[PDB]
Amino acid sequence: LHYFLCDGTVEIREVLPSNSGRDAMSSFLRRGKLPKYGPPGIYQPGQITDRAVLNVYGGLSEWRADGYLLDKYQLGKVEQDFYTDQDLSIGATINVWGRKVLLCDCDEFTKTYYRTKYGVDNFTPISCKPPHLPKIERKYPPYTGFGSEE
Amino acid sequence: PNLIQRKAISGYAGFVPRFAWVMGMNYRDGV
Amino acid sequence: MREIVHLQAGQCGNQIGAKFWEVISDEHGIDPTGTYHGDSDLQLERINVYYNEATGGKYVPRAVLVDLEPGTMDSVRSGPFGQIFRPDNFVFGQSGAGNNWAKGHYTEGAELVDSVLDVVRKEAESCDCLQGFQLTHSLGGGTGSGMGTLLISKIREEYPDRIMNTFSVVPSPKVSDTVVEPYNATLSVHQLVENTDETYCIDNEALYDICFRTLKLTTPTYGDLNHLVSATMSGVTTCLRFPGQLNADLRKLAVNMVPFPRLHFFMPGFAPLTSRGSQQYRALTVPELTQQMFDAKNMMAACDPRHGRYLTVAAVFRGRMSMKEVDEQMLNVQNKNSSYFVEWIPNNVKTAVCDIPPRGLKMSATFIGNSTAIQELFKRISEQFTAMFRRKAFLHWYTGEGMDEMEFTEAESNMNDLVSEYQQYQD
Amino acid sequence: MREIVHLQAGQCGNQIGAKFWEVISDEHGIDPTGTYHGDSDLQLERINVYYNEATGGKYVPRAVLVDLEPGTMDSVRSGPFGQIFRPDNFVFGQSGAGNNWAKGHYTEGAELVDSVLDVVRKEAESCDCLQGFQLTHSLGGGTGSGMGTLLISKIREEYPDRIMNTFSVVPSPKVSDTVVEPYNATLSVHQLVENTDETYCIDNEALYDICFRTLKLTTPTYGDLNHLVSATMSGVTTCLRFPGQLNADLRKLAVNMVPFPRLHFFMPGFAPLTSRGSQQYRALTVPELTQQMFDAKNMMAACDPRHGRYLTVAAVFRGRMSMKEVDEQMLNVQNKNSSYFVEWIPNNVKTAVCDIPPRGLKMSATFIGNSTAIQELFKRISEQFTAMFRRKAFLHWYTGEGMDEMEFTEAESNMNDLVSEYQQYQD
Amino acid sequence: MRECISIHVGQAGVQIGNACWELYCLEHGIQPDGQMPSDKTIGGGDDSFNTFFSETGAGKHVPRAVFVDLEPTVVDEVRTGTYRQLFHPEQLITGKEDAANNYARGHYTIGKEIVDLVLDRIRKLADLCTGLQGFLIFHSFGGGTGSGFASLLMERLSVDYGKKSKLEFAIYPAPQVSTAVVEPYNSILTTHTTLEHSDCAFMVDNEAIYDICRRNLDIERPTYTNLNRLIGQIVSSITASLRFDGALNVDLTEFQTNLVPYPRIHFPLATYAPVISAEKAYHEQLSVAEITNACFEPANQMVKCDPRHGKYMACCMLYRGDVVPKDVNAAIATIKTKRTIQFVDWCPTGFKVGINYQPPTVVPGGDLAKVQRAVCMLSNTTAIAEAWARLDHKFDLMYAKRAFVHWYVGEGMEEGEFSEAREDLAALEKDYEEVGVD
Ligand SMILES: Nc1nc2c(ncn2[C@@H]2O[C@H](COP(=O)(O)OP(=O)(O)OP(=O)(O)O)[C@@H](O)[C@H]2O)c(=O)[nH]1
Ligand SMILES: Nc1nc2c(ncn2[C@@H]2O[C@H](COP(=O)(O)OP(=O)(O)OP(=O)(O)O)[C@@H](O)[C@H]2O)c(=O)[nH]1
Ligand SMILES: Nc1nc2c(ncn2[C@@H]2O[C@H](COP(=O)(O)OP(=O)(O)OP(=O)(O)O)[C@@H](O)[C@H]2O)c(=O)[nH]1
Repeated sequence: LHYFLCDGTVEIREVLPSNSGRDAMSSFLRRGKLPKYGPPGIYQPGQITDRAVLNVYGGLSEWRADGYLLDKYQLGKVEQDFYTDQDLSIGATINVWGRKVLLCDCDEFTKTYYRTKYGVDNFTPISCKPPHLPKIERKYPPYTGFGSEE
Repeated sequence: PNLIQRKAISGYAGFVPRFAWVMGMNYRDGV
Repeated sequence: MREIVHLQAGQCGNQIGAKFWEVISDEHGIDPTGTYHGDSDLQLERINVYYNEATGGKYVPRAVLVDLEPGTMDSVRSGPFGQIFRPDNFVFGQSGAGNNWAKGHYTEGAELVDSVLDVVRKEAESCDCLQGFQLTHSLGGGTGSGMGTLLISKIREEYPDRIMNTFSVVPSPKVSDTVVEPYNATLSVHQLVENTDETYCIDNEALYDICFRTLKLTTPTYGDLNHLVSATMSGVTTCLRFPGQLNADLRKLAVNMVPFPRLHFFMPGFAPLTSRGSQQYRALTVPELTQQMFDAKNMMAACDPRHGRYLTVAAVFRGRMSMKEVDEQMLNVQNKNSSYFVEWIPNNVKTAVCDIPPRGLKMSATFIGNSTAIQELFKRISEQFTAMFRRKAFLHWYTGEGMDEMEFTEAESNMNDLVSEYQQYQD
Repeated sequence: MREIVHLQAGQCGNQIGAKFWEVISDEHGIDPTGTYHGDSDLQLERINVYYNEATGGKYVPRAVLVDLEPGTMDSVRSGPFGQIFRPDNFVFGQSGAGNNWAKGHYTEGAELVDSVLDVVRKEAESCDCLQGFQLTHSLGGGTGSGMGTLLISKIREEYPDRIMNTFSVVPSPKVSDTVVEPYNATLSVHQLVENTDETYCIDNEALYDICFRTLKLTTPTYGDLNHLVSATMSGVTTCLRFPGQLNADLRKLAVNMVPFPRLHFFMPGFAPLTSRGSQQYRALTVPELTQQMFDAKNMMAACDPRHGRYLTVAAVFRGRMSMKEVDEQMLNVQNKNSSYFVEWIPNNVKTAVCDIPPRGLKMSATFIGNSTAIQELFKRISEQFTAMFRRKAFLHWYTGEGMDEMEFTEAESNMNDLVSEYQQYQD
Repeated sequence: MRECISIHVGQAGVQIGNACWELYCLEHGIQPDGQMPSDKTIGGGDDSFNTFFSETGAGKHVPRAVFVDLEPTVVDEVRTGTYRQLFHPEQLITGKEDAANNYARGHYTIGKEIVDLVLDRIRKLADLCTGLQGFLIFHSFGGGTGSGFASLLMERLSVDYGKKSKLEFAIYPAPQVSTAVVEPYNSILTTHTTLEHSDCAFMVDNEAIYDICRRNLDIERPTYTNLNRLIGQIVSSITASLRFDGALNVDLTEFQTNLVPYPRIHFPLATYAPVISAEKAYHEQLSVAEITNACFEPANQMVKCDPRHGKYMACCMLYRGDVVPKDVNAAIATIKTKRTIQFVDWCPTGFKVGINYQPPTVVPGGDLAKVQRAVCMLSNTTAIAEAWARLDHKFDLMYAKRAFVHWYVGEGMEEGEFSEAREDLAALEKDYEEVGVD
């Protein structure tokens, strides 16, 4: 994951290896924002904005790209919480547009970043790859010793 | 030294001293 | 049963299918992953008009995407629903179009028609019986016009018995960005008028005006405009999916819509466009709907039919309405403008009522129109064609391809015939 | 009981078998050490058809491994399952091949045929009643064709009443690596047509395409490439070992496949081949199996039979199916391409359905084809053989070994005889 | 099993061998003492060395080779080197008198009393070995002692043993450089004698080897060490099939059976594509395509021949390292599609590929690069006749003025043999265009 401190946005790419049987496309995600929960009900686009203008006196004539009389109350703001920098710690639950995922390692600066941010210091790696099993060993046939033992 | 004197950018048209005497090797080692 | 296979072509067709499909998936409540979340049995009874089944409750879209520049597809694939899109469905090319129609119609199309035809016939055999096909592209978009003209010409002979629904956006009247766009459009419309049966006409300044007029939000994204027109495409298709006594088949709509073969170019109309305070300042009633329905400002297709007259009009109403309000609304509007219709045919309103409201709004609708307001559109392009063909500007490319000025001669001759064709019937 | 004893010949069959038996081992669930882990009774029931039991729960594979080079044989004994192969069954020579057909057919074979005949008849007496034998080798293989031609001849008179199953790989048409391979192939096929009853034709180029098409993993291993083909003959052998309402004997099959004696060259065909995400992007249904089952891209053996026509076709179906879907699929394909079959024989389809799916997948099938597509193969070698004979290049070796051009005369003349005969029957 | 015996005549061919066991002991990790570390590879002598060395019950790796020389100076010097304890003393067959650059003196005056001893050496090596695929001969044409002495021994090993292979490796005479004017004399004397007995004679030229050094290896002042290192790598590559395995394994018997068209001519060309410097490999990448382009580039062969003045007959490439057939068969397919490439229409296929998984190793104190994918390119073409064409017009001049004849006729020779070689040579060219003419 790649969270950006200039826009408060995140990005996701893939580390698929050789012979993975998967495409070469890297960025599995946009560079946009991640809603705090699963697929949000589409808020009838046509009002999904930030600012609120009140009336246009522009269409009367043509001087500029019409007049923008703003408001003072800013109603209709629907609540869209987003995955910000607060919930960042090794081991967590995150739903990435429908992806219930976990957290196990951080890169290099997050260590310094996290100590500065609140106070946290305990950062330990956590295994996310599957455990491995050995190939045991070999044995040898029973012997009657008919001749030299070796 | 500046950037690299130990090896100086093979094809190095400018001369070096020690162009005679001990020779018979590659570029970097003699330099 | 009768289903539909979708085609997305051109880099706006790449724009549109992305927004068009996600609205549908959001409409039926499928997560981006693909695990359908069962909440409505009525959306659980007609998914196979558009979608086939995959294992694990996955609905595979029956759409084939074609382009040339991978970064478009990589963006398309890496979007909210690219995972519901098939890499099987991703056919593309190794070259840059140069946004040249001749390249996309003869040069790189030659070795890519084989792949798409195999892909579509594999998908055609995947499904049982079709209403037809629809294509999202642009008439002024060089790759979209390039393949689309080829594809629509091809899909005719294998299946001359289905719907050749077409969805093309009319380029910007004041500035075409692409300077050879008028050359591209004139070539395509020659084949378009011959190959198509129905045509959707869309313009972005009208959308830009809609963005100014009712959206009132200064700076939207182009995808926001894509949502607006995808809602139009949803509404016309909600007819087929949803129950309620309304006749949905495009043939049913088309035969009621077109009196003479040359009529393929039709204009849309949508349902309440609402601004910041007016969501809770509105009493959603069929009169004020019907008022806002027949607003020249509420129009979004090309330009005001105030200049001309109305040949055929068809509106579909979505929500909990009744036969009587829609009836009297015509009885209202018919007397409101009796003269603005043609004396050739009276009773020109074609009404269908969908009882299934959209998700989030109750009383909605859609309108499809065929008025005498297309003349200026190809009249506008006529001066452009005559002027640049007056001194054959930017022509050395297409000759190097192997094209000739003679093709341009019959192309304009056909379009000029459509000018009289439209002019003579109404005037 | 009716059983089969295998022969591992040529240094390719050395890789062919090594993957082939481990595919047998894991499907039945025996550990590399050889101690079977009792999991399925039916595989426990029908394991004797190929294996014998020794002391301690260990199934001995009933085959003979033959070579001249110790190291390749060293690689396989050091392989994960070399322990399940017998040092008794490892026969070889003290000499190097030179990749020479004549040396292994008259010089090197002479002192090795005696021992290998002893081992097989010892193995033949070990079992009760064989259906026949199957052989993995190559027609263009230096010593494999050298050893194979000798052994197939000798096994003819001793048991002229059994199945002389032969499995050979055709070299790459673009390049044969070995340049005297056309001599090696032509020498072998002269005796192959005389002695054999069944032959599988395999080419790595189409196999190389398959990796580019569905495997989509860029860099494979030839063992993985063996893994591809190892599934093929395993499928036809599953019919023998598995229960279910389908007839198993190759004689049940071969007579269904061979209208005239000279028909021994047959092509394999496999069922669903799946790519990166298509595992979870595929709704496993008999129709979509059937279409992919009949795909020229799914063809892997030699080349496209699009150029020719279909004499006999047979697909064996492995999994939980029913007689009706396969029936309608046969009816579907019959109506689709009726002219592409031969009017000589209608209803040229032979189908068997195995109710026991593979380990890991449920819906599966295997196809054997005898179409009119082998013509291009032996015309290719026809000009290859003539041109190098037009000036007898690379000939001093075989005269030194004792070979003469008169041998080459009838080998091509009989080859020319097969040219017209395959041509005449179809054309 | 799989083993051979290697032979080195003339002090020219001895330093070139010394490097190869220096080289061969490096990838095998042979300590200069003669034994491994506490790791267990000793036994009855059956391991990676069993094809190369003889590490018998004594535990000392004994190379399966005989060095034969006529002047003790150099062989004494290497006998005082670092691995002298490894080498068998009287396998280092030395001499007290030279051949005076004379073909006949080394062939007649001294070779008779020395061949019996080396015949005793080969039989006592013949009995111990089992597979004995053939022999490895390093020699030279312009050899003061390599020329004459190798000629007689090759004749004797041919008559008693005519069922196994004989691999001849020699430095070809420099076309425009001659350190001796009698070099054309003994050289053609070798050729006419060896045409009907030698199995596979492969050549190389030092000038182009040096040309490579300051072209891509970027060494304007190399030494023999590097040239000996380069050729030692070449023989290492061809012998890599013997040591390791690969996707397919090929043997010298395949090489002989699949390279030579017809009797007499058995003289292909060798080439190694990834001849690059360390830093060049450091910030660049190697793949089958460019090295295939590299190995087929006309300036990369060690023979001063332009293939566009000839036509291609055979090509044998030994891909050693990490590779897949996919790009390989695709790349060579593009090579077949190439128009400038000129094979004879007689051979539609001419490509002998050998795949070996083992990555080629660097040598300590060496100058090579860090190679993962490598190839030795063995090819034979018709652009070779100009070499003997250069030799004859060189030779026909001195013969008419019969220079230095008093030297050879003084020690007991005559002219008829010198007469034989010229039409024996003239036979060689006329064959070359006859096979050259399609
Ligand atoms: N994706 C995208 N397309 C746009 C946008 N605005 C306009 N378009 C138009 O969509 C048209 C059709 O796309 P394509 O048919 O794929 O275009 P093309 O053949 O690849 O080449 P050009 O049209 O010259 O770019 C283009 O001509 C653009 O003018 C936008 O904001 N985003
Ligand atoms: N084992 C193996 N054989 C291969 C492979 N690729 C191609 N082959 C061919 O398969 C053929 C059959 O091998 P054999 O019949 O055992 O060969 P041989 O008689 O020992 O002599 P050669 O064919 O010269 O090797 C060989 O000639 C190869 O050309 C591969 O990857 N592995
Ligand atoms: N093989 C080999 N040749 C070399 C070397 N250095 C120089 N040469 C060339 O090889 C030739 C050696 O040939 P000869 O001089 O006839 O060697 P010889 O027959 O063993 O007897 P001498 O004359 O005593 O050396 C010289 O003419 C050099 O041009 C080297 O290290 N190895």
